[PDB]
Amino acid sequence: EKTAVVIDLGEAFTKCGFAGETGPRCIIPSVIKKAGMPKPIKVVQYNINTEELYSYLKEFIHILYFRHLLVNPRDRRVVVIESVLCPSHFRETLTRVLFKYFEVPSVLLAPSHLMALLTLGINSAMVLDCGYRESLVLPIYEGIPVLNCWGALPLGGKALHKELETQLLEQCTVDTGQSLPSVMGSIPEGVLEDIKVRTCFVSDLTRGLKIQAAKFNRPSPPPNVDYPLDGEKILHVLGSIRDSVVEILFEQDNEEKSVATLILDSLMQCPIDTRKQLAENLVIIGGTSMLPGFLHRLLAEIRYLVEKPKYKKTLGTKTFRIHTPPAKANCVAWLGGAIFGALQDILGSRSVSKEYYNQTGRIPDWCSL
Amino acid sequence: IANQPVVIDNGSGVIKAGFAGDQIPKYCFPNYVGRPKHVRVMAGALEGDIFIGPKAEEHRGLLSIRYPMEHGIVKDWNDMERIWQYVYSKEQLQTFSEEHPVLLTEAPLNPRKNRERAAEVFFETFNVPALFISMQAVLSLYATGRTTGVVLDSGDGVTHAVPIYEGFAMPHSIMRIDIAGRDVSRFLRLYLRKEGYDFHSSSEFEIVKAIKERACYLSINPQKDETLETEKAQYYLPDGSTIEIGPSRFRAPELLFRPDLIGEESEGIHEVLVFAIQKSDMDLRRTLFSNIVLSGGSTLFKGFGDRLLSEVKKLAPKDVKIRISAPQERLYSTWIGGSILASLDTFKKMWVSKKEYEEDGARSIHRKTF
Amino acid sequence: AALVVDNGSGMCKAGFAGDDAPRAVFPSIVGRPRHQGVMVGMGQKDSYVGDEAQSKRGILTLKYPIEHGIVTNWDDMEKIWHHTFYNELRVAPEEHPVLLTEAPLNPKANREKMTQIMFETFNTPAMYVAIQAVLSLYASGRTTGIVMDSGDGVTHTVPIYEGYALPHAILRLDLAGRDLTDYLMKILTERGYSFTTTAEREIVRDIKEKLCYVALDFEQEMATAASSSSLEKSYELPDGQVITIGNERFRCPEALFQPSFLGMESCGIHETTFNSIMKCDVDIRKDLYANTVLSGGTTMYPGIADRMQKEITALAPSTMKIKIIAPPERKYSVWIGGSILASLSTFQQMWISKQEYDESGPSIVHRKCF
Repeated sequence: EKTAVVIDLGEAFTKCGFAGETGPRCIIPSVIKKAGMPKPIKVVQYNINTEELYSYLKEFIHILYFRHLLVNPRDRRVVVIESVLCPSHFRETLTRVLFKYFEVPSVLLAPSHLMALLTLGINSAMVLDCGYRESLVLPIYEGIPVLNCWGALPLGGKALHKELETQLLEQCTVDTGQSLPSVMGSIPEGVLEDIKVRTCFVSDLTRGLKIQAAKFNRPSPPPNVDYPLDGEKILHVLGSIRDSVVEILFEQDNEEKSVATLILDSLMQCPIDTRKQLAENLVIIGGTSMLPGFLHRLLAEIRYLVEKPKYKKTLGTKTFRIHTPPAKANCVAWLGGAIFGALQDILGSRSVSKEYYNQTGRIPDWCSL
Repeated sequence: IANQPVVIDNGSGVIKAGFAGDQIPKYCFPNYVGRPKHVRVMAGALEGDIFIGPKAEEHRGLLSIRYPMEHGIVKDWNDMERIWQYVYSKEQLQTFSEEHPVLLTEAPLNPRKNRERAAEVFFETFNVPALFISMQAVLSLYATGRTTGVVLDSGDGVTHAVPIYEGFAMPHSIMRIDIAGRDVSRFLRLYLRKEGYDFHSSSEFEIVKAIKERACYLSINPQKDETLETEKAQYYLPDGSTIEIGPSRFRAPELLFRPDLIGEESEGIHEVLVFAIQKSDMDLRRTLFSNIVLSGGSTLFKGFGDRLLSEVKKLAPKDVKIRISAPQERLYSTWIGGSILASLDTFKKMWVSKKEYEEDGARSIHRKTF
Repeated sequence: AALVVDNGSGMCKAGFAGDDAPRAVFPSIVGRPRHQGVMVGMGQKDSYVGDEAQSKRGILTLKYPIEHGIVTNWDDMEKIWHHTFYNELRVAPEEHPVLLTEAPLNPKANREKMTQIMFETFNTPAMYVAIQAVLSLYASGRTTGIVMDSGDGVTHTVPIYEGYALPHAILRLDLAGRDLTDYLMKILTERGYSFTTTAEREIVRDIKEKLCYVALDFEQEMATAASSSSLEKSYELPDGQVITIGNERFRCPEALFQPSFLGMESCGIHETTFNSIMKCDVDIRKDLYANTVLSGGTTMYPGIADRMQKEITALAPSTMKIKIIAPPERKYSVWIGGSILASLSTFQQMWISKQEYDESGPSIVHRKCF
């Protein structure tokens, strides 16, 4: 009858396509290309002028639906996959742009973790979404997301970018156009993403502990490979640096916090009957989880933290299984929204319509009244 | 050995100390231990790394704070021993533990194991001659001067309501919740993620407590405030950057009356006050409604008492004279009562001596408290 | 032909007439979930019932409709009946007659409302309300004998002699399994095992069923608990966590024999049965002493029949021969009696009909009951 639209906005990338198709049609990055502009500006931003955001969202949606969808969304429904705890200011702006400017029939602002759970096809699961800005945890038990049990450290893609920028600046080796360290003050983000995808090798638990021991009073430094760059300035990036950048994601000491500890804190907050099913079904999604050799380092670190005396008195013996999804780790949240929209013309009714928005005021966020 | 006894008013958020027969506690500071983030190579004997009290308040950015107590129940005992040692040390009291008797405070219906381990610390590590543990509700009534009345209290750890009538504390009429100032601060942090201004670190968590203390107000009608659009008031950080708080300032303390927003089932402040009065005998209910006493820091929100009246009017029987009394010094009400209790001549009979503890043990401490 | 439905406050039991044991057995609970603005995936039930609420316990607010054998929420009780007939039993209520059970000395309006729901909403062809003790005695086989019935709702006693119930010698008691479960949950909190939410109410209930037992002598059992740690058993939860308690096994069901622990100011089950027998006629006491029948789940503690024999002999004269009838199937004795009552041919003329209800109304049931 009518295949609905699926959107999954974010600061780094944006998964978008049709509901029903196994995986999206395209994934253009969040930034936009403007005429007479030095650098490309990011679309998804927080704490900034309302009318400017509205114009930025219109500009991104306009370049999206022609290239991605090849259709007017005026014919059929939309599924805007907002991550839970995405600012209400930003949701209101999205609601305005979809109804006032474009005039869609319906919209939906559903959470990312519940839809990622629909892909697995199980009702209870602990979920971790390691995106660009934050690494958010949220356990779901029998459909309902357990909200007060949660956690989100500023330790996703953006933290890894900042650490790469710091460590490369400290130890730099650029070719002539050899020596000459710290010539350029900063480096672009698109290049630094390509370095993370290709170079950064994720270490094991025993290797990670050896690196942590070396930092505070050297084993397994290799391997190292150079990275090519434009304008005839190749830089000889090292092997110990990229491993040290990955290590800060799992660094426990002096914060009592990490990607692994965040699941345990979420499990601690959850009730006793819910506890065991969440431990059995531990789902990992998001952008940072696509890194090579990540799921072992997490599961081994999780287990090491359970062996510690502080978590034995509550958790103890637990079968931590990581049931992986059908689609890739970044594109699990989108696939869930595509499942939610395509199949059920019935569950399209619960979402907010154009008729309801004009008279009322806004889509209902999880708040009072 | 009858020296001027010390009154250590315990608490998860704040800890207070001084001497008997005083007007206000001279030594008040928050109950936590601070450790440097970027720690040294050794992970055993640290040096120059422990800050308790005003040093820790001064140097927030350096220290990763952690509270030893949670819901009026200590988790980390080594931290509480260091805090008690800091209280007795020359940086605060300038007196020995050997000289003076001790008056400790605890919330009602706590674990007995923690009470025994508390006594073990005071008797053996410190060399106390005599120790006495008491309730928060009984002390608040000593400070006001009354004998009758309910004591609703709301600290950082526990919220509980104990009805007392002419020096008769009713054990089966006690109500208790794990919903308090710390939890209110946790959900204000959760809501400021929805505003945009995310916080994560333990030093950074104290900014959320400062926002809660300063800019929060309880609406009379929560449905009416939701239908209306908020003004989005401002607040300056210690750094400098301005923060539009928005609807999170009024929705944060709503928690205490509506714990359904948590996702964990609790009675709430208003139900606990009614339930404590209802669970007591029929003839005592009207006197308990007339003498309602407030205490703790989470009763200091704007329009809190006005809301707490309206909830009592909704639940309680009609045509009954309600009266939620509250002193000027609500945070210090518990310490003042301890200082008054310590100054009385009966205090010598109530306490647990060192010799009596060595003979009997934990059983004598459980007998003397109740 | 006829259906028997023992609407217990805890376990709602139901099945067919002329059967050994009931088919439909489940806890009478109606768990409604945590209502937050966030959505839920692939549909779900708005209000769960029975074993479904017990399976998905962690989230749902478990509220029992019957409180002390008294139906508080009638919409909740209507959903449980609906769950009994259509889902569990798989048979319509219009075809089969329906035997029901209430405890004696209940509110008169509750039978009328129970009967109204059966005829108006459910459209039953014929119904009856029996006393639980009368059925428990009828399951045991004897016509003569007092029945110390004790469930999670209400403990009560009904002395009967040669098929003649003594309605004025009946003594209803407020103490019951739910009050014992709440007492066990409180004394667990005293030794550092805090259970606040209603999801943990079922775990402590399950702990109460397994570990707890009636003491022969309480002061002796308290002395042995202090000395040795062999009595201290361990119970693992649904979660991998495991806990150990020493004093709380024998101390929990002692509340039946000493109501002073709970704060009820009532007679214990041992002397309540005695007081019931003394209220009867003097000539028919010997047979009531001989046939001291027990029934319900609160009489399934190991060694309860031995404690009843000790206490009743201590109360009564030395010449009397005391004897407690304690069968293996005393947990489901009320339903078995209803099945035997439904199977008899004499009971076919004792039913209420639709035409009789339309003529009279709800007040006809009081004549038919006793």
